Amino acid sequence: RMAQRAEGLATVLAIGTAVPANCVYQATYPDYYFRVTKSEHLADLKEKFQRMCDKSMIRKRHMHLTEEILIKNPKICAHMETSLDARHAIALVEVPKLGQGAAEKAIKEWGQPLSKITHLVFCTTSGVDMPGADYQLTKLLGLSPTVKRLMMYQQGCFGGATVLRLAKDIAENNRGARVLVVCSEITAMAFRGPCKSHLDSLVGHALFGDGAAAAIIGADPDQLDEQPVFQLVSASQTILPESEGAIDGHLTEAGLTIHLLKDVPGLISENIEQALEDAFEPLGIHNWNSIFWIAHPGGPAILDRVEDRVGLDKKRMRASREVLSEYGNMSSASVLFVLDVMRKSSAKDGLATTGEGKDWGVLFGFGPGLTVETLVLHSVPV
Amino acid sequence: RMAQRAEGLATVLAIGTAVPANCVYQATYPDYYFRVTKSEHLADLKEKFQRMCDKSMIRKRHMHLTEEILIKNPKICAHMETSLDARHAIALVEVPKLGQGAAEKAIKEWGQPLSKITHLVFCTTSGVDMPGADYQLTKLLGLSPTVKRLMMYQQGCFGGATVLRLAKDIAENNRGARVLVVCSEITAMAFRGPCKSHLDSLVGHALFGDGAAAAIIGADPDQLDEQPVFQLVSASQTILPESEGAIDGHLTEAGLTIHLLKDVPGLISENIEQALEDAFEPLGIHNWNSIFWIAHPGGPAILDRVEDRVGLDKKRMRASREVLSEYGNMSSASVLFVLDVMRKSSAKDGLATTGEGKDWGVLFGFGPGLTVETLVLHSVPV
Ligand SMILES: CC(C)(COP(=O)(O)OP(=O)(O)OC[C@H]1O[C@@H](n2cnc3c(N)ncnc32)[C@H](O)[C@@H]1OP(=O)(O)O)[C@@H](O)C(=O)NCCC(=O)NCCS
Ligand SMILES: CC(C)(COP(=O)(O)OP(=O)(O)OC[C@H]1O[C@@H](n2cnc3c(N)ncnc32)[C@H](O)[C@@H]1OP(=O)(O)O)[C@@H](O)C(=O)NCCC(=O)NCCS
Repeated sequence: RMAQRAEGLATVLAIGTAVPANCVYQATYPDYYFRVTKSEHLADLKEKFQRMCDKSMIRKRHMHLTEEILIKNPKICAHMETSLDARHAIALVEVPKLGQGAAEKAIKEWGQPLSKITHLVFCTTSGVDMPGADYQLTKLLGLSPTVKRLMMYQQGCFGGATVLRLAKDIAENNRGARVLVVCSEITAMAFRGPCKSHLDSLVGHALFGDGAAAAIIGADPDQLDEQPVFQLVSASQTILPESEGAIDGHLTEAGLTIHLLKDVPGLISENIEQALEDAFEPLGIHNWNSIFWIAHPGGPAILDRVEDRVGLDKKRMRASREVLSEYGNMSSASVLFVLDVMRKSSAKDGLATTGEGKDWGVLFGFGPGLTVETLVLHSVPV
Repeated sequence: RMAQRAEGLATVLAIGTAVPANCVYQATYPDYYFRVTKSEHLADLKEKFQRMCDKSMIRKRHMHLTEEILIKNPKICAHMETSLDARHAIALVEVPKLGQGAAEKAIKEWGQPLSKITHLVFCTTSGVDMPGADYQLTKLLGLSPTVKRLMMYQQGCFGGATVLRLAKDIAENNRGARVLVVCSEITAMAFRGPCKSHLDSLVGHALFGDGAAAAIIGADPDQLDEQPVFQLVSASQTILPESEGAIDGHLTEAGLTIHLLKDVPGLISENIEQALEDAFEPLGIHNWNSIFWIAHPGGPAILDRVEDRVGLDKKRMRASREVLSEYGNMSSASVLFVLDVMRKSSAKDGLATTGEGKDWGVLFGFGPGLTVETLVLHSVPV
């Protein structure tokens, strides 16, 4: 036991990202969406969708699904037709392939041989299968057949926080472990035409985009060959009081359906200070403008309400809002994109640490429960 | 970091099991199965299914699905009709409820307050949903809202080994952590009528049953208040060479379909010696009759081929064969039932350890990949 284990904290050693090449601009999206679903006669519904997209603070999203694919799969354009098998035909191939794109970029930054990856954690909310995306990615990358795998399916938007919590315990308990974490999302599972009876589906179609992110996590980094980016200090999870049914998602004959209450930004903002105190009181930290912020960009209302309740300067949410602007809500992958934006912009602006010059940081994932996952991070010098 | 972590090995502190009350005897099952699926005109197929049931070495299985439920859900009785929503309506309720039955039993054996459970790992192969079964069980048991959860969906028959590997790293890396692990399986997702085009489906219908198992895992057991049952020494995982496509499962519009090659018992038995050497050579153990055996009872051919290739005395597989006889193949739950049978029959026969009087043991999970998971165990004195 005593020398089977690592000594130091789990550390992010590399981050990489990938998105589908196909880019949909938000400014023209209501026209596109109502045209390809043959729903232009639903004029009041289209005006509601236009207001949602104008308020989204999204400039563009990357989507694997193209009009050519929608023309070949018309049942996906209906609101609620039997379509799971046609959706799985796309997502069970594209989720591992997008993850491979991200993982290759992480592994290139890390610079170590594939044989040094001991563990793989793969997270998605886009389809399920056996063997899973973890097995498919093992095959695509040429990982060791002895790689220890964790397949995290149907996770939702806190999944990016969950894979870091998992990688922390693996990296710290196993000397020499190097964990590859990959989050990969393809919205072909959930895309459907609009309907007056499901206005919360319309909100999902204004926000959700595709993407994959990957990191290499290890404890006891090699002084010469590896370069720390962030340390993972602590990980917590809670179910919010009075939140039953706020965010539900069902995998059905008609694909993935989303059930989203208007109460979500309120429920999160009412409970976020208690999550901060629980994570930071043991470290003697109380000033929420003195830490860097990695907030899951679930939508602009969640970030606005948290900023207002906690009293943040507009700088604190900048990295989260840049990801929302350039990619939308990529479910489990989003927080790894925010970490990557933050460390790259910190170096580019000549700041002293990977966390915008701050030492301590917080990462928040939000999803069904309503669940809030809270990680404490430490930056490293630039 | 050095304050945050436990000292000793992750230990099983309690094990509990539960099955649906409804019991189907194997002797009469071909008549039942062909009658409730209205398939009596398929004479040749029924004779083939009779031979599979006679060779199964299964005396009975527990099944939530009853004839009354099958009468109300006729599309579940067809071979391949649209039926996922009807199957999910059963399994998304019954999986957490059967898990609750097992978890209550484990918690009673342990005797500590519910507030001492810090982590929950829930594994199933029977349906997916958001929030998941882990959330539903937290609600059913009244676990703390701060319980850190891992939801392991669409795992398959190595999932029982996987939750123990996860619990080992959590329990060892987190001082005071107590992990509730729960595996719960309901075959309503996969049950379907017979077809001459899918003989591997027929094999699934001869073998798979319903069941849930739970354990409490912790490191540094309290001298006065806790009593270890097994120690978790090491956990490995490998993909077998030349095994592509041996075991596939798809979640489709028609529910969960299984694709099973006749090659499976050969592939496992040809690679098991190497898995034993990898796990035990570092402990200086070479004699496979000197260790206790927890083998996933995937079917009688796997146990027979492993026993013959490795040269085991018939005593070694007794606990695995007893679980196969009394419950059939309960996917991810099966190995925890075997651990429970082994420790109970060891005490009843007055043996010196919970592992049939042996010090060291091996647990094997088998599933899609083809994946073999290998855990080294240590017994405790009786
Ligand atoms: C969608 C969003 C960008 C709109 O911005 P906003 O400042 O609230 O703008 P408004 O309040 O004017 O809302 C625009 C329209 O969206 C509708 N809307 C917003 N949230 C909705 C929901 N959950 N269900 C149904 N309609 C919703 C409003 O009713 C309004 O319809 P109307 O103009 O016909 O009355 C914003 O509400 C948001 O970020 N919410 C998402 C939070 C969330 O749940 N994200 C997590 C995803 S898991
Ligand atoms: C099915 C089983 C219980 C009985 O088979 P057995 O002891 O080999 O006896 P037999 O060879 O007479 O098998 C009976 C029939 O099963 C058929 N069968 C066995 N495995 C099969 C498979 N994977 N696909 C199709 N048919 C299969 C045989 O072809 C035979 O058909 P027949 O009687 O018309 O010739 C045994 O093969 C077994 O335990 N197999 C392991 C199944 C497995 O992979 N388990 C893990 C599932 S994850």
